[PDB]
Amino acid sequence: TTSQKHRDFVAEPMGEKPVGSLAGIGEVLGKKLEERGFDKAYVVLGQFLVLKKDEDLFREWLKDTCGANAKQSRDCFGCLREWCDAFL
Amino acid sequence: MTTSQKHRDFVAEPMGEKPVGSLAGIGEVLGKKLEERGFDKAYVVLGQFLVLKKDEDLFREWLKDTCGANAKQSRDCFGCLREWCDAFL
Repeated sequence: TTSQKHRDFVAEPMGEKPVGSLAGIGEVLGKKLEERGFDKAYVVLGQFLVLKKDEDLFREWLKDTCGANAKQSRDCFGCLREWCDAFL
Repeated sequence: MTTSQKHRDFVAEPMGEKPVGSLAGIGEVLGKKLEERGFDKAYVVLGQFLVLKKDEDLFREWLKDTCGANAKQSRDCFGCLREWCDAFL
């Protein structure tokens, strides 16, 4: 199942949307991603793509980088995978 | 239009699973070196461009360091990714 945040994100190009528009990325995670340079959603897309869309490696990277739990990293991965299927 | 037809073909549509050699500036020699470093599809090089926040200097130096691109090759690749993003990202 999906959140509305997910559906909103996968429905359109992300442009300069902030990192907090990604499903799973709330205020606390977003702050920590911004602190480490990932201020916009497309920067996280960048990492997803450098990692060749690998679910295990991306979700681990997200845990290591901002402390995302399993649900948060699942939600974020799925929203980027579905965005890519639609637009990349 | 002063871009390559190759640039124009890349920026005209989503890149999907296109190989790295579809990118402007990336001929067979650079493409092989990128592939050997794991950058086998154009979207992986897109990924690096985005992780570098689309910064021209950082991206072009990364390309130089990674596959030996000269100035013209790295400018062409950068420009093709920048215009693709403006169209589709």
